[PDB]
Amino acid sequence: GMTLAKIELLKQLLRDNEAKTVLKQTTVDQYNIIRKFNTSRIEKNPSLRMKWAMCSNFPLALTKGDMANRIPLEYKGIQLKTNAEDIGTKGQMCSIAAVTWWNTYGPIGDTEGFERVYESFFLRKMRLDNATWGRITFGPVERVRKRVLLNPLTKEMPPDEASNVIMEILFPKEAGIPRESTWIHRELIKEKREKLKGTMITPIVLAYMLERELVARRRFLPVAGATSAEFIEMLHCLQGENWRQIYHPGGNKLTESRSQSMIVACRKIIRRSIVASNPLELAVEIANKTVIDTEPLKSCLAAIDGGDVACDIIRAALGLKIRQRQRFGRLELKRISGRGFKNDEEILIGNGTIQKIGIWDGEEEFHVRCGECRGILKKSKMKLEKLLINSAKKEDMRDLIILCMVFSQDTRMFQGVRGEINFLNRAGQLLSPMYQLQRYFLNRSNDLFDQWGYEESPKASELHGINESMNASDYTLKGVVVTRNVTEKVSITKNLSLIKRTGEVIMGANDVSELESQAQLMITYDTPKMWEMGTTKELVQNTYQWVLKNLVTLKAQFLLGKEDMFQWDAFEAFESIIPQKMAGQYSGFARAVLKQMRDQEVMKTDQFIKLLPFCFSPPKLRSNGEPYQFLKLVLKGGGENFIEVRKGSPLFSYNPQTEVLTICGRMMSLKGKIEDEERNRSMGNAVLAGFLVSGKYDPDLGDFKTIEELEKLKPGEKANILLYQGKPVKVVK
Amino acid sequence: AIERNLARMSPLVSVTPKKLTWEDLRPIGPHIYNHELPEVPYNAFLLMSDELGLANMTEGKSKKPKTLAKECLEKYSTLRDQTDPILIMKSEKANENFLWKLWRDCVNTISNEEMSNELQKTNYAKWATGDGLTYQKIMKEVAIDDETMCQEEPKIPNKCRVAAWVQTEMNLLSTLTSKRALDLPEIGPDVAPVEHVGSERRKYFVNEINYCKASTVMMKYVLFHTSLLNESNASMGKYKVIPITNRVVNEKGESFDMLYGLAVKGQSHLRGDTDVVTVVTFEFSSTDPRVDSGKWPKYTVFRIGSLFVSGREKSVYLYCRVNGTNKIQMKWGMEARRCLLQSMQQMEAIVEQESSIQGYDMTKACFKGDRVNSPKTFSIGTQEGKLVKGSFGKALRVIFTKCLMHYVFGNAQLEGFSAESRRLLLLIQALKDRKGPWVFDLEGMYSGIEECISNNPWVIQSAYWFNEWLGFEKEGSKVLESVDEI
Amino acid sequence: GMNINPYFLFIDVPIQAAISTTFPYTGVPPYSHGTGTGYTIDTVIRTHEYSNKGKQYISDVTGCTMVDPTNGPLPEDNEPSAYAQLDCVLEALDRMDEEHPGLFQAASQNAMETLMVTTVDKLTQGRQTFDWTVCRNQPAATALNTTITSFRLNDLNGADKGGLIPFCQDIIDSLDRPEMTFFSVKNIKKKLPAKNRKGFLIKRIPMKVKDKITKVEYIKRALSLNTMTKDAERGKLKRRAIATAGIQIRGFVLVVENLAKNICENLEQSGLPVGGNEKKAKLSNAVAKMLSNCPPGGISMTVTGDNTKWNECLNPRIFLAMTERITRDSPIWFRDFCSIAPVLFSNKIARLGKGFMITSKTKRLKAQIPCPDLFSIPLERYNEETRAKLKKLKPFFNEEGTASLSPGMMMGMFNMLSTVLGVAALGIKNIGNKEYLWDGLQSSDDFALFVNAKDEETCMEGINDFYRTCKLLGINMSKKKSYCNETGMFEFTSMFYRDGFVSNFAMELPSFGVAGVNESADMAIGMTIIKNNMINNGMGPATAQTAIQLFIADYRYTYKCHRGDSKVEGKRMKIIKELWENTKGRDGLLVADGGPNIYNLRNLHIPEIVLKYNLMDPEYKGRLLHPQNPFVGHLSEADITPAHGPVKKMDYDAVSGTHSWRTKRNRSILNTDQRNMILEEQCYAKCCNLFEACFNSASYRKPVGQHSMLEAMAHRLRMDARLDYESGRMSKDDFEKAMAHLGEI
RNA sequence: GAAUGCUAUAAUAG
RNA sequence: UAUACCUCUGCUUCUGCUAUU
RNA sequence: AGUAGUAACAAGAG
Repeated sequence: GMTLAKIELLKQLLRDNEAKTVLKQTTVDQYNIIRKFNTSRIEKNPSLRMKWAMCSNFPLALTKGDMANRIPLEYKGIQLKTNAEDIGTKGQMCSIAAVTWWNTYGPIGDTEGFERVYESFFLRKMRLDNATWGRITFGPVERVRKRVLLNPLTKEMPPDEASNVIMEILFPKEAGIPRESTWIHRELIKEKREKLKGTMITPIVLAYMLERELVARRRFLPVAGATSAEFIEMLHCLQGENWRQIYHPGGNKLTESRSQSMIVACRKIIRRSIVASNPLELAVEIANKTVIDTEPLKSCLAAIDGGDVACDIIRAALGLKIRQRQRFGRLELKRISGRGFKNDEEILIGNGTIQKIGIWDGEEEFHVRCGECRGILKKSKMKLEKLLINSAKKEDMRDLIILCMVFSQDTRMFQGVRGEINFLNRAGQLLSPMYQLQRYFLNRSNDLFDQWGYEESPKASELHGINESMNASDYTLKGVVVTRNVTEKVSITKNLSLIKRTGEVIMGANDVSELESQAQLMITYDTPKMWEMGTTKELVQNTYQWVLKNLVTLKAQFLLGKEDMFQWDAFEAFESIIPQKMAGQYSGFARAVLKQMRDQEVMKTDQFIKLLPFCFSPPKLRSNGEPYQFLKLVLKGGGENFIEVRKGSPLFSYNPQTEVLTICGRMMSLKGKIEDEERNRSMGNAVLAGFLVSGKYDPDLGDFKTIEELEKLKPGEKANILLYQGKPVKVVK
Repeated sequence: AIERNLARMSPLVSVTPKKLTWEDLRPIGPHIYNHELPEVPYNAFLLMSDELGLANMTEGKSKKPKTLAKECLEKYSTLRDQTDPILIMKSEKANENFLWKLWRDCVNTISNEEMSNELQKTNYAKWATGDGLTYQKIMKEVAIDDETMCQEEPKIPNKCRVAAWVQTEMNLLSTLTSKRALDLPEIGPDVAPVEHVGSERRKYFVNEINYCKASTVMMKYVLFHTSLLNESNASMGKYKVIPITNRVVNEKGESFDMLYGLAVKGQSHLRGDTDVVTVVTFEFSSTDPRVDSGKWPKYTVFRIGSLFVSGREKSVYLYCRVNGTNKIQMKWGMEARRCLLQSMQQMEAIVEQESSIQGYDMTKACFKGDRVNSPKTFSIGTQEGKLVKGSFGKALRVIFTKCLMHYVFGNAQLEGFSAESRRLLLLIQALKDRKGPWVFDLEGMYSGIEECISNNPWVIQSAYWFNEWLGFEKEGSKVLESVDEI
Repeated sequence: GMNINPYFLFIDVPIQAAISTTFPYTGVPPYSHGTGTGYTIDTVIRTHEYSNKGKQYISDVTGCTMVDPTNGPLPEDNEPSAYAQLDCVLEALDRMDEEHPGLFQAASQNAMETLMVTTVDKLTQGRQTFDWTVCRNQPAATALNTTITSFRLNDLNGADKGGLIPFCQDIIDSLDRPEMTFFSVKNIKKKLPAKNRKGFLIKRIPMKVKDKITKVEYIKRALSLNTMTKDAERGKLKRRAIATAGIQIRGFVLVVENLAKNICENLEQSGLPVGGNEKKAKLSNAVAKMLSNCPPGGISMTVTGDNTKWNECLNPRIFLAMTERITRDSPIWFRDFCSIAPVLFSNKIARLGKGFMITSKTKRLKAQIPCPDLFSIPLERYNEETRAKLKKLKPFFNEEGTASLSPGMMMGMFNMLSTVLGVAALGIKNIGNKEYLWDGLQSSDDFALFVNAKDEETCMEGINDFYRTCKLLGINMSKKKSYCNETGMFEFTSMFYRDGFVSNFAMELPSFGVAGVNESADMAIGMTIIKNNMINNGMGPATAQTAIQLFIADYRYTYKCHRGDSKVEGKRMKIIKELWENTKGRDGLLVADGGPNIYNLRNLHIPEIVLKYNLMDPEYKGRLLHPQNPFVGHLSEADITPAHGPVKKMDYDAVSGTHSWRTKRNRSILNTDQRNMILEEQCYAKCCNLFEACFNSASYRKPVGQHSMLEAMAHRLRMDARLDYESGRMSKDDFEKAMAHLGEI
């Protein structure tokens, strides 16, 4: 019965006419202004002020209470506290020795439900404690800066939803309007309220602790193949720029996080296997030794029922039943008839902008599902043909309709985009348009339905239509029907295609997604040369390192047998980071320059090193025999993932002065591994295939010629070329 | 409109661009080479390479600063007892009689059997700590009527020339000793291989610095500033003698206490952070101040005896200086330990870089060298106009030493120089990278760098070293002049 | 001998790679001393120096000497110009609007919708604000309170409605009041009985008195800016002046900034408001595309740029134009709302500060001359430097000791909007369809212009044009600081690009110290900084492990809490050593209790209490985590009502224990006449605490209601009592008193 | 095979 | 003046905006 | 004196 006291203390307070008027005039809103009212300035140098203050006699202020009085004035000739009261706490000031006294000879309080209150932190420690550390590995790591979750949540909610859930637990009376969110987390509230029931910790602390494990802490971090929160929390020990440490958290790991990481692995395997002769051979080699956190990939694919084309391809490659089951966030499909042909086109959206989306051609039928609700969907290129659905939850039925309409990529659905939609984030990174459109129309459904159309309902046996309200109605949306009703052997080609017993194909290596994304869990490849499924810059650096390592042998062997040492496992891996549609031509160019050095004697060891890896892909010359010429060699990834022919590039550059080679910001020395005559020996010779230097810039010849203009010269014709800035060179064909 | 305005705008408005050539980069701060200017004087708080600590081998477990200073002087009684002022050097506005009286007061007070280290406010101690030297406040009304009361012309830092002792400090502080000072506390046991790599990597990095001269000097500054702050707040109104003390460990693993001298702390009623508290220092040294006389105009020196430096009987002097710190400098002194981090990280970067290239841990390889790789070397300095290389360990220590000097000579002059020079450093890297750089107003760029060079020993020597290094790069560039030139 | 040179590292390692070694951040940052009047007067002189050729006129509102550079004569030299042409700005804005279609209205919408929801308490979060009632700086939260209390006296109750809009309406309305009245406290002696010889005691009680000011005197105060000097400004020789603005002006700045932020977020070349990793990502992505999209057989160049006299030249009247253009399709009220903040800045007045101190070396006397009495003594008295300043100040000086400052943005709180003006310049791209093409990045005054062209000679012709363009917007590119080179390496906001943004561990080294919050908090911060630096700032595992060591040392010295087994003599150490001997589970003792450090790389993220909880002693943990310990201060029930501060949400994870204490408040206030404010503080604190006792949720979430605080408190207690009676918690005798006492309200 | 966007007392940056 | 060899004080002697959140 | 450096502290107040 604290009520009585409060009421009486109000009467005490209301005697003071200053307080009386404050309470009368100051609104409940304005509490937030007067609470923050203070006299003092903001301490700009607290590090200093603290260091200084700790040398004083009584720096700390107790709270005026009976407990404060359990501390003695002094202990064995040490002034623990003073009689003088603090301005703030209105309680006796004390020394830091007071704290130490309390902790040594103070009263022993009750710590009941402490581990329940601070469970969040104990789990954090438990995950470290019940962990297993693998091996540290030294080698280039391409870290990507992505927005990730810092701490594992018990259940994720928006701030507002979380705030109301927290209110229901701690402060039921001052909750306000009951939101539907209250009912959704009914078990969580009930659970938490029972666990925190036995406690003597301040409610404001309990509030922020629950907030810590409900509100999401999602911030940008440099990551490399580990997005899961339980990994992120240990990000400092996971890797650096030039090293990587294997780490397995404790407790549990989510099946969805297993699923999405499983996909990434399968895609990486396929993306590398494609380039090898007999891809299935290499695919199998890797997949068996591919581990996800601690669970093998083969085991993962068996256990998990889901995944994309890549998962099924590898499943077939291993010898496991392929699942035609797909996912689109909340929607789960399983194809029965049709064939998907994804193709990038410029879609114009309702608001009045153009976005590059992949559209799927052909007539297809799937078994759509959303929780308790089920159905069958028939679609075509940017049009929903027909959609049969079941009858279950009113809200679950409502979602499936929206999901299926979006999944269809209907021209109507794109035209109903009215508002602010973001396909590019604040840091100018891509957001998946189809998954963004899924989130948008899941909220604003009223606009979608109106911009779609309506028609007469079906008049069949068990077929009766539903309208906007999601009840049985005469009007229904164009291609919507509600009903009362709810394994074949495959083989895989060595070239990675799933052929049926008849002969028609279900999937191919060409059908998997090109996108490379950060795995949720840590992918390990338990094979030597695991780097092969790395990033562009990882593969690029390791290759050129392997060239330098064996430069003694590779350069010598080249001067004997021509094409004996062009086929190497490093250069195979290196091909998989080259755009396939330009790989052939690069090899045609590189080999032609390589041989040109050997034959005509005009060598260049850095240029040898630079181009040698490109000489793997079977060459592809022009129609007139002469190879393709190039200024730069563009590779998979960002605009800075390119090699230069004449100049240095962000990936590769040589400093003759220091004889230092710079590969992806790492500095290697070519001192000792360089010829004496090579110093003054110009680069002009090893820059264009079937071209050699004659003299210097001749103004009579005119300006510098492009790739084209040089390619369109008759053997014997001279020309002007610019290698890097301020270095003209006159060259013949 | 833009096009129209651009047309009618005067051509005199332009960036006036020019392509940078090595020849355009003249030496920064030409005045520092002019002999007419005075040799930049030593102006640190404590001595560094000129230091001398009286070694008192202790039980190993700690004791009171008065007690350890007493027992340390008890050991070296011949120095402690010397009561005859044999004056060598005398600072212009100093007082030989007072300073010596003060020294003796310190020695006597520290040696007595009392608990307190308070000094009575004598005629000499009052002069020494600048007693009652603050001007009295008066009303504006009275000040306005007084014609003789004026706003004083701001005192500007005087211009100085290059001094060899700065070079010599860097040279000596870098070098290895047998003595370990650092007080690095315990850590949790290793589990993760990262931690195991880190620990083994520490054994190389930490030791290399810990076993150098610069390391002790730092710890001296830290530990002194630590107690000097504690006295300043606790004993505001008391003149107090504070021993310049430090703990050292030799190869055999024995704890020696090092008494480098005694200091006295004036009244320390510090409201503001910038508010000054006068500290008069008395420091032991084997350095003969007659040698480099232009280095010690701020100091007053007394020959106080002799000691065995090895087989040689070196004479022991006593450097006496009135100094001053404020609430900030003392705090930054206690946070000087972080000099280790700036120096360690930078060199660890190299190890980690090299490690990715080779595929294994290149820590042990870079210092010593292993079966595969021979040890890493760095262009370290010069010897009669010819570049010289040095160890990874040497290169490490130079950076650590450099970082300590950033603290020790840390003011607005250094900030300004370091920032504006970084601008010019990058232009050189462009020329090195052959990324043909352009400039708009080079003189203006220089101005900002050159105006910062006044009376900072570190800035002045950095301006020298920059000019030296520039000349060598300017030579190295030549190699690239004729490349792919037919 | 062998003479070591540290610059010889740059032979073996490129500058960018080891840029860390060029930041001396183990050194002391520059601090100012005494007065900022010298530094302020300079700003005032220069600002008008760059606008002196514009339209000079007298304000018929304040009587001040207003100067207007806009639409002025174009410069004849490279000296800083503020003579920005409106048409050139509007064109640049149009170009921006074309290439970013329907962004202005999109931002104006969101900004407008934001304003509607925005409460007044939004103004209670901005350090020291100028309080016009007392003509000195106060905490933001108090500055608002003082204004609200004063507004009520003049019949202005817009603040009571809760939203920012009606409060803002009151601010612009308050300018129309003929006289403004405000409370200012005076002390009063009063006899009070006591166990004294004479049997009484005199005590000084404060009482609020209503002071008046005229229409003009209030306006000037509303337009006033308090001036200081920027302390701890790194990498700069000579000091610079800054300014804090009034609560009146801060209300309108919020919207204009919010508007500009919305625009910036959706701009390709904006460094704001993105920060850290998000920024690095954006700029890394941006550099890649602008790099690769260069014409083949051409030269891409990067001008590492910097704008000198940024705030001094940029004019409010241009910022007014910017709002009018951006709010094209917004309703008339919102167009007018946004227009106020620029208008106020265009008529702003600068307070000159503390004044100058005059001395006599012979007499050893010093005295501060206030700014009103600055021209009291002859100018022969002042030093040569100051003498000239005062002469040049004269035509802008106000006799009450202020300065008219129509041009410039002295306070500079249009970071976003000034960035937009910059981006708009980068938006031009080309002039007269020449053989170049420019596009850059912009973080306020710092910019990085890329130029793709045929030859470097042509690139220069483009940079020359970009330079000349900026001059038309009132943006002056520093010729002295800015430099140019072939693309691959540049500097932007002290982020150093060399085929990728390099690591620069030195910059944020000063964060490795003891934070100065308290023992429990600083430990977490310490280990969190180390953890975060291992990630972002590329600190290796050796340096990281040492970073722990060096921290623990600092911590053990600062909080004088060395290891219990150590023999380091001290006052706190005496009890620590007893605790060491008493305790069995010494591995469970925290470091601050003289316990051993068990932190390593792997467990930086875990609280020390939670790490050691399981290996603590039951008596020790009970003491350490006592739920009614007096060091932290809990709740409860007699009359516990101290000056409590609202408990914030901090990022560091730490447990509430005895080491989570608070320091005693600086007692300098007890000498000065500001004494009185303590009672005012404790008065509010009395109310707020009882209100918190009534509504426990008020601590967690902001309570809402335009009704009276007393009204709310009454009803809740009435309900509580009624239910407590019927339930059987409260007795009849108590319930009699309950309803009786509540009846008296 | 995507997301989920915010708000500290330190430090750094502008 | 007096109490005063007493008493009180040690960021408050004007420390801004914005981003990393 | 000294700290220091474009202006201060070298105690301030009843």
